[PDB]
Amino acid sequence: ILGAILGVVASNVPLVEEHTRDVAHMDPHVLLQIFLPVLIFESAFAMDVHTFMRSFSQVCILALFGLVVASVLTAVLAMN
Amino acid sequence: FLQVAVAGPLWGYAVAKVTVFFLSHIFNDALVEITITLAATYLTYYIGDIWLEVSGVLAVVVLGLIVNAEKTSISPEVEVFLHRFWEMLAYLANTLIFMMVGVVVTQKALVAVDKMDWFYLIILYLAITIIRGMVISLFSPILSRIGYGLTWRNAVIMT
Amino acid sequence: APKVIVFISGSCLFGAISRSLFKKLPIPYTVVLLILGAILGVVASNVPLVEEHTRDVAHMDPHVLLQIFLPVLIFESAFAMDVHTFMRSFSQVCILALFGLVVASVLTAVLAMNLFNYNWNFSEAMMFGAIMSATDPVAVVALLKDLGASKQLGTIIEGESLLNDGCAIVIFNVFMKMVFFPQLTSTVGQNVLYFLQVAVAGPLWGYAVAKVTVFFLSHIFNDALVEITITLAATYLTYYIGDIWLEVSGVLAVVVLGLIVNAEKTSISPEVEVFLHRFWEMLAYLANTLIFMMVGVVVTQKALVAVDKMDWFYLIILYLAITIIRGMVISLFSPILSRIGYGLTWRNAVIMTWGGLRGAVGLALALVVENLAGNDVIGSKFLFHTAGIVVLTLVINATTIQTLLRILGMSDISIPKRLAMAGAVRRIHEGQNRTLNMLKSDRFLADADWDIATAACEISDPYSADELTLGERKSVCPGCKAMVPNEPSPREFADMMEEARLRMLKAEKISYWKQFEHGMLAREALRLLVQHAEVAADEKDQFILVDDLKKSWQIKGIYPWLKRKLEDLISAFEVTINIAIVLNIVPIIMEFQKIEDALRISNYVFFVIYAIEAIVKILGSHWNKFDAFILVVALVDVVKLFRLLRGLRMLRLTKALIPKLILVVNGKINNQLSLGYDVGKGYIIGEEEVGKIIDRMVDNKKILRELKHISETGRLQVVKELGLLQREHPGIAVSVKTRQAIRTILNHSRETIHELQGAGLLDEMEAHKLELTVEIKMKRLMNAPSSIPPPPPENLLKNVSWLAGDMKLIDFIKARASLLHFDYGEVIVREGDESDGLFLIVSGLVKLYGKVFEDYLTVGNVIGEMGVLTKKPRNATVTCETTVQVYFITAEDMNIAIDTFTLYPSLEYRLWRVVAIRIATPLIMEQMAFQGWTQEKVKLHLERGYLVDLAESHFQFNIDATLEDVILINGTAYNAHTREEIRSPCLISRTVHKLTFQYTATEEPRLFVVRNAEPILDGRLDVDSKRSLISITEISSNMCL
Amino acid sequence: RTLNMLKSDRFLADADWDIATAACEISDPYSADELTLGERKSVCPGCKAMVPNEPSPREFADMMEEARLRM
Amino acid sequence: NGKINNQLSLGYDVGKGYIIGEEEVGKIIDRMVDNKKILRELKHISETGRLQVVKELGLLQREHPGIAVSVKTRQAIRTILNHSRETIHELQGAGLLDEMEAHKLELTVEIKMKRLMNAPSSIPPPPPENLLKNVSWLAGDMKLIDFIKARASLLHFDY
Amino acid sequence: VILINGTAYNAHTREEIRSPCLISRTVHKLTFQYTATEEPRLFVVRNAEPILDGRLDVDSKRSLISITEISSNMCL
Ligand SMILES: Nc1ncnc2c1ncn2[C@@H]1O[C@@H]2COP(=O)(O)O[C@H]2[C@H]1O
Repeated sequence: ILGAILGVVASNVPLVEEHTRDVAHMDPHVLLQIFLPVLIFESAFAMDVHTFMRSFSQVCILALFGLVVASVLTAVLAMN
Repeated sequence: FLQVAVAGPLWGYAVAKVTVFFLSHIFNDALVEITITLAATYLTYYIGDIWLEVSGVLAVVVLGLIVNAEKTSISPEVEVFLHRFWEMLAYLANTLIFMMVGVVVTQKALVAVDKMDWFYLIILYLAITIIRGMVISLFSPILSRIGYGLTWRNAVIMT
Repeated sequence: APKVIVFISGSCLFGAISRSLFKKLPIPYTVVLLILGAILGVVASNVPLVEEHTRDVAHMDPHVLLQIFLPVLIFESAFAMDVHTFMRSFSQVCILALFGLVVASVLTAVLAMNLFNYNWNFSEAMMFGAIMSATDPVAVVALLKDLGASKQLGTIIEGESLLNDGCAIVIFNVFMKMVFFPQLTSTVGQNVLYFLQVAVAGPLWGYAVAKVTVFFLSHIFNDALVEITITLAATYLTYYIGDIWLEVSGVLAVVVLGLIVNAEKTSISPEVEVFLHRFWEMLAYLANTLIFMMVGVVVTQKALVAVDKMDWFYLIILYLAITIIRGMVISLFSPILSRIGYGLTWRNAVIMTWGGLRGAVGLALALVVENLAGNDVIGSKFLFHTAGIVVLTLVINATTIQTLLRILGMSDISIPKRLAMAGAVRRIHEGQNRTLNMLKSDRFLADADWDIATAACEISDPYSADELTLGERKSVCPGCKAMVPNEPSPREFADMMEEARLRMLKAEKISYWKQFEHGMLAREALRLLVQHAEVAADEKDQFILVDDLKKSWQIKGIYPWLKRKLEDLISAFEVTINIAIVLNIVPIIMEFQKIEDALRISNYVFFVIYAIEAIVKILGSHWNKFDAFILVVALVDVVKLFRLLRGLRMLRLTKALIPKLILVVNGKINNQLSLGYDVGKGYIIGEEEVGKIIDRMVDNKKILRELKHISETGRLQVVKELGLLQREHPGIAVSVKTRQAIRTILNHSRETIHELQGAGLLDEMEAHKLELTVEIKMKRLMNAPSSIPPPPPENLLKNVSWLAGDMKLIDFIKARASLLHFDYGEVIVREGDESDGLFLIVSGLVKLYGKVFEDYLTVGNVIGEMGVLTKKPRNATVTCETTVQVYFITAEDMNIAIDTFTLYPSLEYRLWRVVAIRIATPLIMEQMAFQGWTQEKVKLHLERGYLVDLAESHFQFNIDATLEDVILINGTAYNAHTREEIRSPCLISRTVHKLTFQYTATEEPRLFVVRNAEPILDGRLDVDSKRSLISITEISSNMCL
Repeated sequence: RTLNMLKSDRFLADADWDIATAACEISDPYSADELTLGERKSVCPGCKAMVPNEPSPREFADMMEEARLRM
Repeated sequence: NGKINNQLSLGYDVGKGYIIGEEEVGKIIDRMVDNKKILRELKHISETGRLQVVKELGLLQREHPGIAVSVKTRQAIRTILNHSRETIHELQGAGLLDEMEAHKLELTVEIKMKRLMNAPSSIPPPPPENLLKNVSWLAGDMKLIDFIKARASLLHFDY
Repeated sequence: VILINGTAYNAHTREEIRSPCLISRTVHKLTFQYTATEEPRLFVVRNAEPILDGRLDVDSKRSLISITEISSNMCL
């Protein structure tokens, strides 16, 4: 909500337009290469790995195959 | 497909073993261990995604799981520092992503939106919840016959 | 695809390799980082992919380099400082850093102009001197902290380095604006205004944002990441807004902000505090590694293409002249710097001269000069000379400063430190041998390879005229190792007196450390106490004097005068009119189109003339008299229209802002009085402990009597001084005593939480929840009212220990009390009068004097309890020192109250419990002194006990194994052996099987026992209305199957 | 116990103890079940219930289950 | 050998935890259990479980000798270093050692613990001559060690 | 106090210590007796016990200077 308020202020005011233009209109690859390693490494590092590996088969089959079939179903839903 | 789905985790495993071996032989300097962890994460993702043309996300997944598995190779003060440091780094990344997303949504994405698009958003939310529930319900006969089966309450909470 | 990630992560890997491989070598890792940067730069000059990466990173913008790397380095230099020792020598560090930096920059500019063949003018040479003068010693500070004493020299060096870096970047920015980026002319008044703006509004902006950051950090509970991001964003926003938006020196702002945040570390949670220390250290390490790698790459790519043998000769002469100039600066300011509280010797001057290590700050300034100069040769010469001076200073000064600290005699380990380390190593070796002998006979770990175990568990001694001094120190001790009877000599008596004084001072230091580690003392009070102890130990055969301790709680200064003046100044409607004041204020800022909407309709008709003057002050002082002056000036209601609002706003806001200044002054007096109270309590508890352990240490009776006499005179003087300090400022003393009481209760509750966690009775998550609760309570205690008003004398009767919960007894005692007012009467209690009632002190400080026991009791202490309970003539004469107000409950009323209220725990039982605790603390403290018990631990162990009801025992008592200590309070008792009934109150010897009390003339001798502390814990709940208040009632832990 | 110790201290004796007891007030975070607790309280006739008796086979089974739970 | 070392360390820790827990719960069972018949039954089943786990751990020692010797050496070094750290904290808290010197000794024992973390996981079993040298009732007396070693008799009982 | 193998008489000598067990803390004194040769061992653990004066000695090369006689039991 605060980002939306700052964005409409930047759409009105030119100095906030300068700041959010230089930052929010960023390159995609630099956005991935900066923000994805931090989030992915913290998600992997905050895990309790003993209880994760004790139920690794169930988590693996659920995440992998449920993600595949949910992506397929969402694609069919979007197309239809 | 073989290159991505195999050499992602293999590259992550290799750099994770190298990082664990490097962290095991460091004594009485915390900052070396913290910078080794940070540079190992960023170099793993960059070299995997760009130089080796492989899935760098699975490499960081495998590297983080192995480093969290071998927490005994890190000193305990460095261990609790690394926990709080990666927590605040993820907090920084989430805050920056949400602020940038709000700015670009109300600057660019909100100029082309109709009442049909809002209706599609509502039906998309309902169908996403229904699809996730159907996925968990269809995989529930498989997921029940493991060492930790799913009840209906756990399935509802996961949905 | 950003190559900056490759260069940053490669620089981190190279820094890790440099730190790991150069642990043992005396060469710093920054020099080999520069060498690796040069190798990477020539590889990039050959190979095009490394050229791509180092082109995208090392050829960076100057302003982004400053705005990224300078706040981190400056904030870590300010935050790693020990701010108490920095502010104790702030004048010397300030004059040395400021004036020595100015004169060294001037001398380096003159040297550059006269020596260098490049035709630099005075502004470019002053930029060169500003870059060269900035010193960043970290290895010197680490070596001075590691090598025992001269910690104050290390703090002087670190504070001078921080202020020198800040002022160097300030004068560098001034002369860089004079040379490169503008060339604009200005008048003398604009130059004066610019100098005033920079050198004043830098620290003022830093102070303002630091106060805002501290106020924001004080009100954050149970989220660390918010505090860490608040610190980081405050630092970066302070530097950016100061440097860019306000056009002010942002470096001094970050210096002031870091010093204030390091000063108020109590507003941060301790886990967040240690995280912030390690996090800012890591950030400064990252910034240093990146700066050194980038500097090496750009030096070997751009700065090394224009360099001659004359330039190398100029580099060598520049290094020699820089060292000579710094030595001349320290020598010329040595007469000024000697006459401070910490003067400089010649060895400290030599260490400070040779400790001028050039760091990453000057390298960053040379980088921004070289990028600002463009294709001109001045930036190349600047970068080459700065890199050469950095390399030479790092290598030569680091290695020869280790050698010079060895040579000058400042690195030798002191004899008591060597003794303590050797004793600790011997104790660790004995404990390891006992653990090894225990483990060799274990069930499981019995067939282990014990040669490898003894090789691995081999922690050794770190330390592996003096002979004559040790010979004297060994001939001064003819102790248990040498059983030769003799008689003392006057030279031998003087040596014994000196040795006894040294042992007393050493044991006082041990007591101060014991107070700190369990926690009664603060850090600064402990530092002051051990400083006074070592000062007394060093000089002139004197003990720790009362005057140097008295300098801590002398509250007088600017703050009590300000408090008195503001309290003389003073004597939701007000909130509403203050809201109206601010709502009028913001139109004045908007005023200073339709002529601004008719000047916002004449300021909303002067806000309907201040809401008809707040309905004429809701139909109503001298404050209101000048408010009526503002009223009639508003009745006059374009210079007058502009002036009236500005005169209205501050004059109306003065009444609001005065009590906030009162609260600020009360907070400053609260801090100073807290320090004074902590120093006084530490000295009193240390003197009590060292008096309880002085009979074992001191053998000669005359020296024992002299030491006991001087110790008890010092103790009585400090006790009387603290009582008068309580009498001086009542509300602030009540606030600091309330804060200390809440902190003590919360610390003991946290100890109970850790005890119940470690005993297994509570799991880890629930113990973590309770620890979160008590930590939130402690941090909310940190931000407390510092001027808590004193309780009424009626409320002091409610919160006594011998009547706390019995409301009917409270009503009876409060109804039949008598508040007397003695003024220097000294006729409270006489030596032999009959008992006529109690005396509950509600004000003032009494003085006890009787059999020779001397003490100064205060508010809360009851006088007359022994005489009233035992029906005997009183013990000691109690006098009045400052207008004591007692609560005289008469003897007949006390007898009626004892006979009346007995269905509860009886009033006689409560009074006997209070006097039993008071008479039983010094006996247990005398017996268990050598086992390592403090007075607070002894009192808390005594508080668990209960008086034995002798009706069931029928005057025959048996000592079981459950009872840990038995103390007879009032009278005699026989036993099974019945050798002699015990005449005096004392602790019962634990060998005695039974006690046989006798019926005599009516005393009924009370005995006090403390049973030792005692996993099923079955409890019963009950459901209530709304099905949310379901709670366990009958916790038993004593059930059947 | 800490409050009763601190009320009779040399220094911290005139503090405002109402504010101290208000601040040091760490409370309980948690503020068919009735029949289950009734069984769990009828299974414990312990030191708070001093009634001599003799065991029953249903009582013996309940005592065995309670002893196993306590172990 | 490292993987078997980790699994055998987990098994030894589980067995030692159960044995020490059964010893403690047998020492505190007289107060908790009032009926003598149930007390005797619980003591009997507790002692049978304790004896079975003790025999299983002895056979586990007999299975892999070098790996068991390595994990017992690691546990012994860790126990001695933990008690030395407790002695350091005791000497610090009693005031006899200042904060910087206690920090130096804590740094030394932490460096020793982290070097213990990277240890040979297949330490060979000591010879039977070396087991006579490191007993508790003859440790330092070299002449007594020589006398007992000269006049010993190594027997080879087989069931 | 734990008597390891044998008997001892009390100062009250109500009944001599029959079995190896924890000798009670209430007993003032023990009177071990000479009998058929066992010589009954009693095991005692004394409670643990700040001046700590020690003597060094300078050796060759003036680097191995170390304290030898840590005593903590001296006179003035
Ligand atoms: N050594 C002491 N310690 C604490 N309080 C004392 C001591 N001596 C006297 N008092 C107090 O001073 C009072 C003087 O008269 P009482 O003997 O009636 O009761 C006495 C106690 O309350």
